[PDB]
Amino acid sequence: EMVRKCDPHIGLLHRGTEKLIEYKTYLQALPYFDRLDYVSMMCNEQAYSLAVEKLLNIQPPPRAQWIRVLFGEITRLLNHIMAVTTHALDIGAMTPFFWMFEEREKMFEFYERVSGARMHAAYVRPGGVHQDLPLGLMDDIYEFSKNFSLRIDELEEMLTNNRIWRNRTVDIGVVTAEDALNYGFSGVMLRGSGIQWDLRKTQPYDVYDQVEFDVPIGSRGDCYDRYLCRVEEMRQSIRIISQCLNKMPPGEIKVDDAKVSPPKRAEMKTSMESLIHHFKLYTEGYQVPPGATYTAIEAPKGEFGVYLVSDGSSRPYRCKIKAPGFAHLAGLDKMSKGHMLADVVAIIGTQDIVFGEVDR
Amino acid sequence: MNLMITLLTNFTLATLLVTIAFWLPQLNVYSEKTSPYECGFDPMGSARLPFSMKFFLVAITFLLFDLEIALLLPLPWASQTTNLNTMLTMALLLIFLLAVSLAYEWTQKGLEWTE
Amino acid sequence: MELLQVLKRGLQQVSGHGGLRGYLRVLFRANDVRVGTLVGEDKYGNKYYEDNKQFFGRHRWVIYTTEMNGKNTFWDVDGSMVPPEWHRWLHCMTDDP
Amino acid sequence: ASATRLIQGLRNWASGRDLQAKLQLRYQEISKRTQPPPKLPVGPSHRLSNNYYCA
Amino acid sequence: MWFEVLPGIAVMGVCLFIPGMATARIHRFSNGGREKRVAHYSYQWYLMERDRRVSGVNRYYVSKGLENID
Amino acid sequence: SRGEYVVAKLDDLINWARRSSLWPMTFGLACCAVEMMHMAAPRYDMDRFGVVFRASPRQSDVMIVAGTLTNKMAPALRKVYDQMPEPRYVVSMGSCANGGGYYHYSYSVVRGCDRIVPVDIYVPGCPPTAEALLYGILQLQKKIKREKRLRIWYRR
Amino acid sequence: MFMINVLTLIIPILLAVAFLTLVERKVLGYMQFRKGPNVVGPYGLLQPIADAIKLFIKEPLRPATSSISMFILAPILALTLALTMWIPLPMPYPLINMNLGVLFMLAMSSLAVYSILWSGWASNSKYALIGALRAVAQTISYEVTLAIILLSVLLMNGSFTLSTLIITQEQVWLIFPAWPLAMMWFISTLAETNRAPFDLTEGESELVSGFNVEYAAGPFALFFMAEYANIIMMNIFTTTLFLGAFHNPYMPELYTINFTIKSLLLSITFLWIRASYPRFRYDQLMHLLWKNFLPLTLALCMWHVSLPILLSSIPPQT
Amino acid sequence: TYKYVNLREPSMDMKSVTDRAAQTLLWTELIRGLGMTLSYLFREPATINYPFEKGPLSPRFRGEHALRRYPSGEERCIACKLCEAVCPAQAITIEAEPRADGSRRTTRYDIDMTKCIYCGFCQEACPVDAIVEGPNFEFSTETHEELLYNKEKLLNNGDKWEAEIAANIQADYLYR
Amino acid sequence: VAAFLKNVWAKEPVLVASFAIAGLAVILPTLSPYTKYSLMINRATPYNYPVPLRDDGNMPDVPSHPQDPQGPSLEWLKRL
Ligand SMILES: CCCCCCCCCCCCCCCCCC(=O)OC[C@H](COP(=O)([O-])OCC[N+](C)(C)C)OC(=O)CCCCCCCCCCCCCCCCC
Ligand SMILES: CCCCCCCCCCCCCCCCCC(=O)OC[C@H](COP(=O)(O)OCCN)OC(=O)CCCCCCCCCCCCCCCCC
Ligand SMILES: CCCCCCCCCCCCCCCCCC(=O)OC[C@H](COP(=O)(O)OCCN)OC(=O)CCCCCCCCCCCCCCCCC
Ligand SMILES: CCCCCCCCCCCCCCCCCC(=O)OC[C@H](COP(=O)(O)OCCN)OC(=O)CCCCCCCCCCCCCCCCC
Ligand code: SF4
Ligand code: SF4
Ligand code: SF4
Repeated sequence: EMVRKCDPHIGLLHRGTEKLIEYKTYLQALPYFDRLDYVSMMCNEQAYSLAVEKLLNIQPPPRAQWIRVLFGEITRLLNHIMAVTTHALDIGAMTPFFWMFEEREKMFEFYERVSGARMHAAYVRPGGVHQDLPLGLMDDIYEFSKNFSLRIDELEEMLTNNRIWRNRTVDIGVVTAEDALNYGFSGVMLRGSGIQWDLRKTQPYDVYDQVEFDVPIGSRGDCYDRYLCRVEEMRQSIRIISQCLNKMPPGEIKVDDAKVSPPKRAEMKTSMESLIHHFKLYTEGYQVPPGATYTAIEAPKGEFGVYLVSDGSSRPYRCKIKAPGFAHLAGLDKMSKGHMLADVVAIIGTQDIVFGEVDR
Repeated sequence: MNLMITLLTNFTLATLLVTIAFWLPQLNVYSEKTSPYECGFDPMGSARLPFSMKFFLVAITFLLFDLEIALLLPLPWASQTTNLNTMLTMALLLIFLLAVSLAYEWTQKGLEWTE
Repeated sequence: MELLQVLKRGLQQVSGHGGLRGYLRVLFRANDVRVGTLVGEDKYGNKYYEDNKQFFGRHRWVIYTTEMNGKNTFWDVDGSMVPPEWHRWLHCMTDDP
Repeated sequence: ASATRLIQGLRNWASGRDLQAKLQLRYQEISKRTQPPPKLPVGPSHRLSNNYYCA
Repeated sequence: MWFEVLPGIAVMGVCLFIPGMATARIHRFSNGGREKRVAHYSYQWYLMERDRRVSGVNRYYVSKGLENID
Repeated sequence: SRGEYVVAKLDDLINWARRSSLWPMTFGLACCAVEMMHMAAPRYDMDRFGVVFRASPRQSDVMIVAGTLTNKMAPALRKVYDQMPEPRYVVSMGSCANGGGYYHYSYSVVRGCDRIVPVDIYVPGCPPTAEALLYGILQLQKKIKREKRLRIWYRR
Repeated sequence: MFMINVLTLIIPILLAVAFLTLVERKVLGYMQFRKGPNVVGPYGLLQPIADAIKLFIKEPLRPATSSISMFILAPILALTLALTMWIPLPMPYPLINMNLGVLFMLAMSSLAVYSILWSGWASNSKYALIGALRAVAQTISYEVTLAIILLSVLLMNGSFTLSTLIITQEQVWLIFPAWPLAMMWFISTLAETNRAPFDLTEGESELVSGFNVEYAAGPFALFFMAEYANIIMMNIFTTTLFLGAFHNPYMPELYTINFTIKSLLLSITFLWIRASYPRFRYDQLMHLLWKNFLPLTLALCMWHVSLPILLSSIPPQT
Repeated sequence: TYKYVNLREPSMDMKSVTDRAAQTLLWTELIRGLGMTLSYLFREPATINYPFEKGPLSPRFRGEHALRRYPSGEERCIACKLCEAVCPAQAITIEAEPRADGSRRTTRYDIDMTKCIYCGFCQEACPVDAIVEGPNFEFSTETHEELLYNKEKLLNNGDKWEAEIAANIQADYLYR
Repeated sequence: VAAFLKNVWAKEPVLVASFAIAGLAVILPTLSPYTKYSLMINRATPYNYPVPLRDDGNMPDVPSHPQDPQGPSLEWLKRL
């Protein structure tokens, strides 16, 4: 059972996403990103939206930026509930799985109230978001966030002080910092190894430079420090959600260029320029200026990047998708040197892998 | 006699719950359902290859501590003797010899696993 | 003691469904025993109930009819049997029946 | 919320926290399902003057 | 709520109350309204076989007191 | 007659035993595995319907193809299906498992698992809600309830 | 009429297994904030009947590569040894009153490993062989303390007799003088029976199902009910060892109800430990029962040898 | 702006060493975990009794498709093909002609519900609110081609669910 | 020895408890006044038959009835 070589054969979920993106418009290419990291939907929406807005030389309104950050942190709670609970399921503690999926069910209800679909929203669009917040949604986000701290506390009561959990995570999957950078690890896979790096602090985007949060740093590069980093990222996500609920601005939710954002249906059905723009946006799409960009955000797995190449038309010429899980699953070969089959499962757990974005 | 009747009954309705499990349902056997299971794909080689034991010194030492509980077992009976200092001395000497064996296997890193 | 109050609440849920026979009816058809404010009934027999003391998800339910469009739905109840005017209220799309 | 005070006290003792202040089951305190009609504000370019697209 | 597990446990409790109680009754039926004679030791078996011999009906649980002697 | 009543009650017995003890196998593929996990979550709770995970295909009843079936895992899906005892059932979850889905015109997507396995219930959605997947499971139970195995056997 | 006594032993302890599946799923449900089975019967009371009928009408699936004689002979031996470890258990009077019933329990604990062992070997698959040798790696760890703990708890009894273990505890529970032996025995019975955190043979996330990954329904039911028969038997054995009740010789039903509710509390404790902990890596299992429980067990064995000599409390063998 | 998870050196006085040794020998945190599991045992579980109770939804919800009609009987689809031009799966197939009274209406309006990704671009691209994605989601089929809706099935879904779709659009349309 | 004792109680408390229980089990039966009563109770338990002796005439301590004043007595067992 001492593992000598791991060969992860992938491509079992390779569907050729980024060739299908080449033949559809930008708005038609947006719901592919919900289905890459299928526990981090609006984070991939936000990464593709920042890529297209970077190529379009436009920016969202302030309210749409704060909505993007609020639902990106709700998305971060979703992804780290998925990470921690499936990691404890794979080690054997199948109970906080069921404890935390009720909270994850309520955040899926937040998605259903804000966009209409529980998982794949197609909501964070290039130009801001699609539709404004319904009334009383922020009050229920507050009622959720006021009580989610005790849920993290009882998860941490079950697993953090537990000696069976420390026996499965502490000497397991140690990653040195230079081999973390030289393998292209990102996010918690760096931060468990003690590397001071986070893309919401170093390369700040929409209003993350206006919120206040702390970046949890590990010390030993193992599964236990990455576990504690994920739990503390849930804590600091609740912190950012409180700061976004308190500091939400009024205003619009799309960019007020109607050659990018679609006009409102109350003024599409009255104005002639707005009807022409509605027509030509939902049929042709907005022309993006030509050129390439690499837009990388801090998805809850790590650096999620879109290398987007536009050729002047209303369709992408090329859309390369950098996922964190691809380089992390490449590093699985080193991380499983000198462990066993009951530890390779925990290393697959501590590398939070979702194989849609690994496989495209 | 009653013990053999009980064992025969338990074996009988163990093998009566097997012959009503094979002969009752409807079978559709074909040469892919009876294949070996290796998580969707084919097994790379047979399972009759040498599956190497890393816990082998502990596996031998199980046989040398399993004799100890063939020696240490009449202690509920040996306490009923009329030579009690000698019985106590030999009893604690045997548990002490087991402990010295376990301590020697501790310090020579034998309870640790290979590789 | 509040344990005898729990037994009284059990007995009045037994007496609330129209006796022990109706209690067994709603038990074996619903796997659920609690009484509720009978909000409405459609043109088929679906009885729509409220209980705002229950938590958000148990607070609105339907006890389906036994005969809808010529099918014996006494045991074969279906989630799609709800007509669309009650499908807002049951799925909590509105506060108004 | 209908848990009797003996079970409520045993449950608070077993968890070690005060659980009724932070219940993970939702009740009357959450938003109404039927909301009043809104009035969404218009953007900065909803103007009738000094609003050329070229600028 | 939680007390719905209390029926099934009870049924399991019934299924654990049936065997032992039954053999208690069985040990009082085929042994004359008393406990089963425990012969852990061969002296106890010699007394039990002596009871089987002195009963006259080849059953150890048939007792003969002072009414048997003159 | 008498024997028609006997085989009718035996059909009702075995259809009850097979619809109220469906053991799905742990088989997800894509985003729909998240909503299948939410159909196992404490709100919807598959386990109250007799619906409990069994990890091996030998010890499972229904194969919920939940996600996108690519060309690389089509024989893995088929050998997993083949290594299920009979009666085995298939529930198709999501648009990619139904008919190719959002990746329909792809070079490496099996356009529906009905090309590979025989499919009983099609559950539509991208993803379908866990309430809709539980609806599909209850419709599978209704399909098992009206099976006529021993009635057809007594009439053949 | 003794055949009636054997049948009234072995049929209710199959129905106790059957309704233990319902108790297991509902207690595991409510401890996981969900519900258990409550749809099939009135609050789930008919779910085990459907789970039992379904497995004996599903296709049996003898594999190709299997050694079919051992493949069928292993669940037969599994269910046989599941049934025959109930016969010395005093309830307050056992079915078969043995002078050496404790060693009978220990020897049939040792022989029950060959069920899992020959089942994992005979079903010629790879996960089955991994689970079959993790059964060895678990058994050589628990058997090397299961004898000494059970030896030291009988040094206050006087013999290997299970019936005398009720007379022994007439004044005090035997968990009061030997609570380290009790809290170590309980973990050794966890590891004995492949219950979590010591699953490790039917390890659902390391392996697929481990030793019975090839056993389809019908032959699979006789490992499921064997495992649950072993946990009910083993909690009854732990109740007789450490939590023995009041025996009225004229009213055996008082003792029977008392140790019934105590053994139910211990089985609920098994299900409640299963619903709370992660699972060991099976070297950390072996570095537990050898490096933590065995030295302390030898120390407590020295203590419980020398202590009845110390206090003139040597128990009688009669 | 950053914090160190797991950088606490344990205290080395006899009090805390004895506390950690009693934690090792008497299993404090294991009883803590059992206490938290027992604390969830005595709670009201969150299991709604489906199919008698339904999970909460919003009027934005995206389920089964439906073609609406004006409040005159005339159907709203005027064959403009924005919904199939914006459709990211190309599930919509439209063919039209002028009908007998000269109106621009469709002859073929197909939505493949096994290609459809339920993202609601067709209801937000439709300039007359003709195609909408309604509130039904329990429309599972036993057969694959029953999820290949033509115009007649979409019009029947509209005439079936219009009494609910009109109220969802009435509650929602100010956000659009 | 004391700083090492706190160090090994901080590192391996199971081993300190093991050596402590083993050391008490070795030394403490040599420190008990009750250990004499252990062997006295063991040699005072009549498993076999107390085979009588032929009265040649000179045995004043060997009794003639089991209720005689002379002989081994077990009143120390009743009092303790
Ligand atoms: C039978 C009824 C129930 C009985 C009670 C048990 C109920 C509670 C069960 C809780 C769930 C447990 C699930 C399995 C957990 C498995 C992990 C585990 O706990 O491993 C064991 C753990 C292992 O600890 P560990 O895993 O930290 O190992 C440390 C290893 N190093 C240091 C190398 C890192 O603890 C033990 O081994 C303790 C064994 C029992 C100790 C008993 C001591 C008694 C007192 C002795 C004397 C002390 C004073 C000195 C002398 C004084 C004289 C005056
Ligand atoms: C000549 C005469 C004899 C002929 C041969 C027949 C022998 C007897 C066979 C068993 C009895 C036959 C009837 C079986 C059930 C038929 C009725 C039925 O299916 O009713 C439906 C109803 C459940 O409805 P459902 O749709 O599940 O409810 C949804 C919740 N709203 O169902 C219910 O509410 C209850 C269903 C009960 C099912 C039967 C009870 C379990 C089986 C017990 C006997 C067999 C097993 C014995 C022990 C074996 C070892 C464990
Ligand atoms: C040591 C103790 C061991 C105990 C083991 C058993 C524990 C649980 C006991 C049962 C608990 C109650 C179960 C009730 C199930 C539902 C019964 C029912 O109503 O079934 C309805 C079904 C269909 O009826 P139908 O007429 O079609 O209805 C249409 C109406 N318009 O009709 C049918 O399905 C037909 C009738 C079937 C009735 C089956 C009832 C359960 C039988 C279980 C077997 C054990 C019996 C007792 C054994 C111990 C005592 C001797
Ligand atoms: C007098 C009666 C008979 C005594 C002898 C018999 C005891 C029977 C009980 C069972 C013992 C079996 C196992 C013994 C192994 C001892 C050796 C050992 O483990 O040394 C290593 C250990 C440090 O562990 P480490 O190096 O980390 O191990 C690798 C894994 N981590 O190093 C240590 O932990 C230090 C070990 C030596 C010092 C122990 C001091 C304990 C003192 C307690 C009070 C005095 C008790 C009287 C006994 C004398 C103790 C010196
Ligand atoms: S049908 Fe769609 S949402 Fe569902 S798993 Fe497939 S890609 Fe993901
Ligand atoms: S919801 Fe999306 S995929 Fe479905 S028909 Fe409308 S635009 Fe096409
Ligand atoms: S449904 Fe709407 S968008 Fe589509 S062709 Fe008809 S009118 Fe145009």
